[PDB]
Amino acid sequence: LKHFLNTQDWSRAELDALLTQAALFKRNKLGSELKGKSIALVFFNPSMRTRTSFELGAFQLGGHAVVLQPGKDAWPIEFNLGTVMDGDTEEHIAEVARVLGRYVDLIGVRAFPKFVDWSKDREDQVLKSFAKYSPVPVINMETITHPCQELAHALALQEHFGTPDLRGKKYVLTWTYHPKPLNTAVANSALTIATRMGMDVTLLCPTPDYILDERYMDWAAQNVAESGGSLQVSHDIDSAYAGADVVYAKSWGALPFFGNWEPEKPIRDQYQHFIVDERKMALTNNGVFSHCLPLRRNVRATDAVMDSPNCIAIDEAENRLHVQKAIMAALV
Amino acid sequence: LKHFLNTQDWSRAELDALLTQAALFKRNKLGSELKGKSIALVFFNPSMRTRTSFELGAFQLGGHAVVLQPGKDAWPIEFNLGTVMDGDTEEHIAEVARVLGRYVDLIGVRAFPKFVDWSKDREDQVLKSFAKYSPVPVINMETITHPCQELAHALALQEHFGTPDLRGKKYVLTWTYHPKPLNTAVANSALTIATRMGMDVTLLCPTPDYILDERYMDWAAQNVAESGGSLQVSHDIDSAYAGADVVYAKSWGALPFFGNWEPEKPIRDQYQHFIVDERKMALTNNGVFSHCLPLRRNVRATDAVMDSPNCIAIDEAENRLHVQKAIMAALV
Amino acid sequence: LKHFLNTQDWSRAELDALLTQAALFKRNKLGSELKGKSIALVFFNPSMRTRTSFELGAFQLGGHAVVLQPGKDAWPIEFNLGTVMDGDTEEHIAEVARVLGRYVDLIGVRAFPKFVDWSKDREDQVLKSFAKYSPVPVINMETITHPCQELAHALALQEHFGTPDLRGKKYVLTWTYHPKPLNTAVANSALTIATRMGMDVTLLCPTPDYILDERYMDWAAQNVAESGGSLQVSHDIDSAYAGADVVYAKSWGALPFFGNWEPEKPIRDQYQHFIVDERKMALTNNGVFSHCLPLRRNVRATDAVMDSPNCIAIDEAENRLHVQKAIMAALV
Ligand SMILES: CC(=O)N[C@@H](CCCNC(=O)CP(=O)(O)O)C(=O)O
Ligand SMILES: CC(=O)N[C@@H](CCCNC(=O)CP(=O)(O)O)C(=O)O
Ligand SMILES: CC(=O)N[C@@H](CCCNC(=O)CP(=O)(O)O)C(=O)O
Repeated sequence: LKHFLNTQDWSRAELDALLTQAALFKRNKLGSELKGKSIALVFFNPSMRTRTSFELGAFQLGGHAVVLQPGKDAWPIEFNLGTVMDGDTEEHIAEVARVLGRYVDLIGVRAFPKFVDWSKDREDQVLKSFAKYSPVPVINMETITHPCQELAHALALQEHFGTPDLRGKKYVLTWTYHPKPLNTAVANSALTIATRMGMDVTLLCPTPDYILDERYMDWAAQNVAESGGSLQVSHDIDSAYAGADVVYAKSWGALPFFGNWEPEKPIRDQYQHFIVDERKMALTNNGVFSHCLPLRRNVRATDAVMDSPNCIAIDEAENRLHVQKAIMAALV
Repeated sequence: LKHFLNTQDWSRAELDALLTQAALFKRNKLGSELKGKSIALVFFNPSMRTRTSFELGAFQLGGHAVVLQPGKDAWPIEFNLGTVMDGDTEEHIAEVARVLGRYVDLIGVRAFPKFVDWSKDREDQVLKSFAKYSPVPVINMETITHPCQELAHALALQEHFGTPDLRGKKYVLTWTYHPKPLNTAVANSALTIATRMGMDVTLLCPTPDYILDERYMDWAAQNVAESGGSLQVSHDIDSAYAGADVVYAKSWGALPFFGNWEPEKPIRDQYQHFIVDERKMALTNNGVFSHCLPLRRNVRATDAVMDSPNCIAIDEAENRLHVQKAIMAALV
Repeated sequence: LKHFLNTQDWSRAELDALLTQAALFKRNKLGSELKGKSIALVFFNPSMRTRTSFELGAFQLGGHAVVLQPGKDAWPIEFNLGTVMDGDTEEHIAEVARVLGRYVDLIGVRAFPKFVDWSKDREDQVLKSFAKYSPVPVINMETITHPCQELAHALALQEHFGTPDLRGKKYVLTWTYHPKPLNTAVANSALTIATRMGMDVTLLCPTPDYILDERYMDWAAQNVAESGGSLQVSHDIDSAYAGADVVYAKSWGALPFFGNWEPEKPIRDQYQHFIVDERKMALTNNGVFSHCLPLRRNVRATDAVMDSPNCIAIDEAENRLHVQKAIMAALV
């Protein structure tokens, strides 16, 4: 049984086929690939684009999406095995995934880490549990990685540059400020897809403490050897932006401080100048800027940058709809 | 780009066409005006009729409605420009409206005032923000006015009286009691549509403090000159009901007390006798009674009045479905 | 007007026809029995299977389900008549049921008791109110009984045993442990359907205090006389399980303690050995085990029992989808 948990799990040819099918769906949105079929969108966290894009995608392909929010409308779920369920959880993922598998043809799942034990979070327990117990294909709607975002992002870049081949492009994945620590998922995914596409990647962050988990630094290195790009880490803004073709921002809490954010607060606070602004973008090679959204204006990026014609965030968000339809069509 | 934010923005001919298309849809509910199309119903406040009627309306016309509740499932939204988004809001309406515009063909929005600063509330910021940034038509699902309710109400009256022409009808918009201050939206809308239809309107309220915002008193005066009706303010129940053909109730907090309800409480409390009862209705010319709902029984109106054959509240509620389908069909 | 509030309200022939139509729908899931029609699923409590199965069922038959949660998205509802609605409720069920009846073709309702006054809860006020005021058929999605679960359960048993006739089967309805008191609905329903099918039923519970309401003990006795089975009460585990063909578990709070759970806690706590385990199941005649779900593992039943091939809980859950489609098709 094939799932869509991470692009890293798929061959380059399969990924290229997904991207191409996404372009096709963008030209002909209505279809019958999911006629009479359904998908359960299980949300453990908030969402606007993902929920809307998946729900509409199913509809446009003749299918139906059932939106579930455990703890809100559905029952809270337990993921640990062999435990005595006398706590807050009502049922085990084993029964939930099996039951859903008797109803729907696909299951999507969104579950951000709890930001208390990166050791536990990095295990991707929720997503892995669904993939293990479900009799139907499972789709990552974002946990510790965000593969659907990766493809939407990649398609947006290919469209912007007018070609599927992005080799030779300088790509800057930049950390950005926020008072609270956020999920590294999007950052981990960008690093993964940028290198899998063979671009020259630079991970720009305030200090070595903000470097991404080794799992993703390794996927990147492996992808660079495979695609012909390159990986690099930097803590110097100007040399990072200089001549860049793409600038992708995202805010995340330093991994080494998971479960102890009190001391890392004064650290990130001295780096709010990492905000993407005109001065920085002016240093690029007329580079494009994008963000996964939601984006806090004048925090992650200034109003001026968001409204400039070089911002393709809206295009990337639109593409979530098209690439996800390709994913659902491939798995069904 | 044409939106449906207020009936006052549309010509009389366009409104008549909407009402007529609504009557047509009431006779043939299934259609294909929205085949393959979608609408995002963004709710910032509770709703039963609006959500249900819009969702079903889209379905019956071959479309699909995506129900969103910022702060509940979707991310909280920021509407002020140039602000540093380091508060509770996650994204700006600029990105939300643009993103949604890449997914759906229409956007509906519901957002009641906060009852703290009528000066701010009366600006209709949320609705105006959507209308400004959205690339697709926007529909008011109730903010400070309730245009969809206006049409459902107008159609119900036309059906009850057996004619599209309501000139010559005595219409009583009456304030009613409630311990807490409520939105004037429905009252503002009734005053607007009753006068646009050319009826003889009387705004019955406890004191001058309960008079509606000047914006709507002005729309009314302008509508009276245009339609041939008349506007009048009264604080005397008996002379108001006498010979009335229509009695429409609604409870609202006095505008002059927005942000300071402590002192206006003892004021409204001495007027709970404004409740619509049999004694009052008996004074009318076998007049019909209606309310937008939800309605608190034996508070806004007595059980006897709600169950009498002259109560057309259920018919008006049904019409929300039909007039909204006409609105969606016209904007698409 | 015919509703589906309890199987006890339907003749045996009608129930057999429902079960048969459910089997047909299980073989051909797509149909047009609800083409262009809709159902309002009103949830006053959490749900995963019911919401998902009803929503998908409507879709597969060409219809559309509108999911409503009073107090969450829809307005809170009042069920008492003649009261002065100046409390938490916004509208009366009279208007809600009538309005919904102008929109949808069917109404489903879920509302668990409040566990404070079994005398009040046992009146099934919510369900009865909907059935009284609604102009369209009403479906019990679980209140104090769970008729949709009854049919899913019955179909699962008929499929397991390879025959529609279950007479001669030893059926054990067993109480199971949980720190908090739960609804007897599922237990009341199992007792009802097991006896209506003519099986030899044994209600196994810790003490006479855990015996089900007399209303259901009476339905059972009446059903036994009609179907040829038998009813029995027991507080001895071993003699209950011995030679049993079916074991159905469920946890519920002792009725005599509604509104005073402090003293009944130490009582149930000495009976957590009622948990369904291998030792108990080994005593049966290779009996099948099932539960309505959600199920707390290693509390209601052990991991080993849930994962054994004799557990048909997943099949029963799947059947909720099929029997409900038969119910909707029959009522429409
Ligand atoms: C603040 C916050 O927690 N943000 C998330 C955004 C995830 C990417 N964004 C999306 O997938 C779009 P939508 O479906 O609308 O959420 C994060 O940091 O991972
Ligand atoms: C108490 C309260 O806040 N009431 C609202 C009702 C609005 C009119 N009613 C509707 O649009 C119907 P539905 O979609 O079910 O809300 C108000 O006073 O403006
Ligand atoms: C713990 C709890 O309160 N449980 C409920 C389960 C009802 C049966 N179960 C269902 O109908 C399945 P779903 O639609 O997913 O809830 C009870 O005890 O009655």
